[PDB]
Amino acid sequence: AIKHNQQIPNNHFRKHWQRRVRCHFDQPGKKVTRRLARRAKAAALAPRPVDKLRPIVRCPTVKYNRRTRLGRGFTLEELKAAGIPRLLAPTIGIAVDHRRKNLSEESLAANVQRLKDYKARLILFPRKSNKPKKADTPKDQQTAETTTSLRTSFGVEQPLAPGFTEISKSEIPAGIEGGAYRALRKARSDARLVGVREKRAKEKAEAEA
Amino acid sequence: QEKKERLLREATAIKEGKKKEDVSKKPYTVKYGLNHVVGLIENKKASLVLIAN
Amino acid sequence: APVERTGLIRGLNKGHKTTRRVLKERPSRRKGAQSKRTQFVRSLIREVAGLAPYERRVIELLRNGKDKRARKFSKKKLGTFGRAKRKCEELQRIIAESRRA
Amino acid sequence: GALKYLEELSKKKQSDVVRFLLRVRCWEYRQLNVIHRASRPSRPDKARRLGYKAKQGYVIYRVRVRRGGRKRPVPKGATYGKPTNQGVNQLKYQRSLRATAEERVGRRCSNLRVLNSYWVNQDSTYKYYEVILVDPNHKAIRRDPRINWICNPVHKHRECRGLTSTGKKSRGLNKGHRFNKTRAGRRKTWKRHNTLSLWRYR
RNA sequence: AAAGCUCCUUCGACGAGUCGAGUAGUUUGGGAAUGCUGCUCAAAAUGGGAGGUAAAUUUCUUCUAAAGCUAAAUACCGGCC
RNA sequence: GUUGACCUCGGAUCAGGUAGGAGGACCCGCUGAACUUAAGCAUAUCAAUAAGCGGAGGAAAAGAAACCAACAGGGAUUGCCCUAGUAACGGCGAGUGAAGCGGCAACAGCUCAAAUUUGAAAGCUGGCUUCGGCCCGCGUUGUAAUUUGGAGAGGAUGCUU
Repeated sequence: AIKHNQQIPNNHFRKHWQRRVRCHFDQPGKKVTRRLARRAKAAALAPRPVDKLRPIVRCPTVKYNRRTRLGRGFTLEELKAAGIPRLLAPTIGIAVDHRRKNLSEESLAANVQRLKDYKARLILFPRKSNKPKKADTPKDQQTAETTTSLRTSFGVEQPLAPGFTEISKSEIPAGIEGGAYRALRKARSDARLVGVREKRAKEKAEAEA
Repeated sequence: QEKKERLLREATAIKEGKKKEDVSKKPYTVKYGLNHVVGLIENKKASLVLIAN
Repeated sequence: APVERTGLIRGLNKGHKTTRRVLKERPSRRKGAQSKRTQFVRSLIREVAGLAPYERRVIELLRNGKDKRARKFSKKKLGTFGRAKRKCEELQRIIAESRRA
Repeated sequence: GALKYLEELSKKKQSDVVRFLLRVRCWEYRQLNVIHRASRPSRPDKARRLGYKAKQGYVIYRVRVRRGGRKRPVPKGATYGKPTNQGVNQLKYQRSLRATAEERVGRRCSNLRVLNSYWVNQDSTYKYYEVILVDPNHKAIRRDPRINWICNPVHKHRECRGLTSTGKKSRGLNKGHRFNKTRAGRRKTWKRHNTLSLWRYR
């Protein structure tokens, strides 16, 4: 029953909503539990970091197309290029993505650089102390300052390419021959008429011959 | 009975240095098993086939 | 191999310029490919089991007859137009080989 | 190798060879009980494909179902409701005859677990199914790690909870834009969409 | 004895009364029909499904169903504190 | 004729085992209303809810794509914020109403059928044993190793574990 000028109401309170009301009165309490779990996890993994290396990835829509972010795992082709055994990779903390594939060559190049400088920064204790092997650490460059986050030490350096640059005058290029607004209009109309134009051309050639 | 003694015989031969395939010989036996026999005739290795009814 | 992109959106070949590459074929895309062992089995079983009722009807309809009834009948029985075409074209082969035989 | 030929032959359920064979075997049934033991599978390939093995502890049962739609059980025809739901005589059950068949056999054999089931024969007024069951208390089962996952107290009577292959079908458990309202459980997502959440700092 | 890596002429088996279609009822925001179930018909090998408007012709993209297992982030004061 | 096997169906207070009931706040299914709103009322709404029935655990369920997209492409499942009171449904009335992308919590991958070990059923329940083995039985209408699409099999070649 409207009485004055108001906005037409629509409040979806017509079922028995009172039977399903969730209140978050334990927001601080949960936080404490999560922190206790992290410390326990950190103590179990004594000298290793907590997280696992992720690759660099570009967002998948036309919007958000500009930014980059972390992925889920490295593709099988990326691992082979860096020279890493397929099965040893998960053990030493590098992840693996069963179902991603590389179409271009910049993401491929970016990720192999990531692996290469990681392997240079990786220590590797032997499986038994009394018998070291050839691929282990020689026990003398084995004491150094370590990291544990591996998200801050290996996060995206810059998601968005630098906003602006500077160039000397008389080096600025020239636009498209006729304008840059006529270029868009022409490129649009061409795709609108692709079907009709090709059909008309084809009929004339066959009919004449 | 024959298999157990045969495996014992070749075991006592491997312990003085002589390798296997020297006390025994190539065996000739009949073949059986439904899928097994199908392979033997798919490969054109069989000579006669007897089927139950 | 792959064509290049024009470098401006809202066009006939829009995109952002990059160097597309060719990538080796995945073993998951060879699904519906003919293999030289399955064909042996199917030929043997076909000659052991024989034909089906609706199959026999379209044979006699196809031979010594026109062809629009055959396609209409096959679709009504099989369900879709695409499968009907394939069955008729394959079925034509078996009758044709017998005549040549 | 021969098992491949069997798969290819059983696909042609209309050829004269196959059609005659079913006609005789279906008479063999319908003279026995509605539920009874089977000494060995009648479709060895279809049984092997579903996990059946040949070793002590695996059993095969055979069952018959009434077939046809479900009539609403109500005294005479009265429903005492609104006209939008007062039909009685064209309604359909919301599960498959396979599930009903599996459930009855499970109640019969209360000390085994139900693995799967498959179709064997069919008439105007009956449908015949064969059910594969496993013994969870046999030592030969507890020894093998490919199956002993079923001996855990969380897989009790899963036929009647909807966890076999036919049960997963009659629920909407598949990925994609098509199975939206039932991907993770119809009741669960209804609760999620219909709850009202309030935080401390609104 | 068993295992891992680099190269190759050539091979490379992959789930049926199921998929799909017609029809009826129910349900969903799903609209020439989103899922489920009953009845009738009932497939194929570069095949098959999907690409949110029914149909024909010609291209393209992405996966590989009809067999199975597995902790954590989530719900709850019914039980013991 | 006698004798000895096989297949199917039975008896036994035979040897050894297993399920029912309770609880049901939370979870997985089936079946299934009306009061009420529409200022009347039948489609609609209350509601894919209450009552009834079946089945488990400390969590349950789901899960390693027959996915989303139309990008310079993402990559198991679960949960919170946002998308969004939006696309859409509706005597187009009252009303109802999702999903992709994005940030975070937590992260973990795998096994079977379809192949002939065929130069040797290499496999397993039970009973007895002194612990080394033996006996009957299951099983060739297929029990172990090998392979699961990321591949793999078959060939060379030199390293490493």
